[PDB]
Amino acid sequence: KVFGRCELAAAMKRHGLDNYRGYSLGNWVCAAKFESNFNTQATNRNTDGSTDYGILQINSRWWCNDGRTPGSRNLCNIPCSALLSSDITASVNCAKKIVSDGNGMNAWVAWRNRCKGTDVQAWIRGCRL
Amino acid sequence: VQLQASGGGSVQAGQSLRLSCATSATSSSNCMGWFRQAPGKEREGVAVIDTGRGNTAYADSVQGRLTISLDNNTLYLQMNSLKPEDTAMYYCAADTSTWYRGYCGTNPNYFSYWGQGTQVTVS
Repeated sequence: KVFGRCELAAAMKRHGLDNYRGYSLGNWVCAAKFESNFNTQATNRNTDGSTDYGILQINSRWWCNDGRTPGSRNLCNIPCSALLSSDITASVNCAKKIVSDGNGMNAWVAWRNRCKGTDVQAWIRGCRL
Repeated sequence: VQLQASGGGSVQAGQSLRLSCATSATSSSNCMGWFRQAPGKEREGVAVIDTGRGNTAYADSVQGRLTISLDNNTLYLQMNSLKPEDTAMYYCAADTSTWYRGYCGTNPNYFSYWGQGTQVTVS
């Protein structure tokens, strides 16, 4: 599923990401845009054999189990396939754990490079939440 | 001449091209790669390499045809069996070592550095 900008903003708000750990809603929408281009089915391989999954490109090295990343962890205690659903529940729940792991939203490299410090509110502007 | 891409050209499908870029790579970056862009379109990740380990990753669209390598200080992109869909501007990119990265990915948004691009046209 390829979410629309406002469609995702509304869903993320309902899933409690607005101001989560001090990060306004726009940060999360912006992160999804540059990580997955709003595609819930996005999968991208990393050089270490791990893979990034879903709307927020959560990796199998530490967060989910995809059964093909030896010596990795599954801190979110979920199959990586759960992060590829049209329903963002699993991705949001895992993202909430990630953002509290010590580096805030810096865990998302695309957010760090394209969103951090910018007018992220523009990503939810004009949207019905 | 830093991160300046070259090697592009206009060729028939099936032929090959070898893109290159100068670096200065294992000290200032964790990851280096190549991304491409068509007029009015978004950047598309093509290949990436871990500057320290040498491990690589590719986009599904170029898997088995393109090869990224680092001759620590030149970055190469061997393009074999070119397809019409490969037509676009190619750029070489790098990230910053000021941030830890235990692995690398092709997402263009994972790289804050890049230089001049080179055109690849395949008919």
